[PDB]
Amino acid sequence: PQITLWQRPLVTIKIGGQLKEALLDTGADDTVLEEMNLPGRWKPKMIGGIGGFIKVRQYDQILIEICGHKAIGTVLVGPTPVNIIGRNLLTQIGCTLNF
Amino acid sequence: PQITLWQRPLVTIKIGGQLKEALLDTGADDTVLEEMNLPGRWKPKMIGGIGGFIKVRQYDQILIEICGHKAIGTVLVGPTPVNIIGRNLLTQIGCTLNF
Ligand SMILES: COC(=O)N[C@H](C(=O)NCCC[C@@H]1CNCCO1)C(c1ccccc1)c1ccccc1
Ligand SMILES: [Cl-]
Ligand SMILES: [Cl-]
Ligand SMILES: [Cl-]
Repeated sequence: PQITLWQRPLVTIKIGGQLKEALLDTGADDTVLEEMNLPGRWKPKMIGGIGGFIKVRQYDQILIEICGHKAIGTVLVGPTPVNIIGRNLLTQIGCTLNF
Repeated sequence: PQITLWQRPLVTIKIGGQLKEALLDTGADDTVLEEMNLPGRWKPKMIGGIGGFIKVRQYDQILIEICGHKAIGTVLVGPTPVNIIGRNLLTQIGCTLNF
């Protein structure tokens, strides 16, 4: 699809048996989701943006479905104010910026 | 042009006659640049990021060129980790997300 930027680019995602709303974010290196349970081992990480840093749990090889496209990658879980789909998963669905 | 997301979508911008590097960020409602001098009056604005909120200076009707595309709009100045081109200016240059 072609997603305009007149509004925030929010999409429905499917992850760990849950349906969540998330923002397609080209400015984010990583995918960051609000607190939720995920399977497997995890490692702590600090991620920073505007306002400073937050502590998150890093889960690897997580299956996530975005607009019918199945993608696998690292998902960060923590106290983010908005669910973000970062470049690590956008590349997997073939997402590009065009102008 | 078409920009893939395997690397950060950093582009050259021109503002106040000077070249700077900025990130095309579909996850940002607004354009936020590192400390610099801009003409005229400014208004206060609070913007929220992954780590919390920051105070910035809002300047309106500012000429800014992005990849050679001329835009005139709102530019925020403050303590950002990187210069960010947000949706307010991405819409002016006809930028969309595609997959
Ligand atoms: C070590 O890598 C980083 O620290 N990466 C930062 C990152 O990906 N942060 C995740 C949230 C970004 C989202 C972006 N959209 C709004 C919600 O916040 C990243 C950064 C890039 C270039 C230079 C320094 C920083 C960035 C980018 C934008 C704003 C703030 C920070
Ligand atoms: Cl990944
Ligand atoms: Cl590709
Ligand atoms: Cl604007």
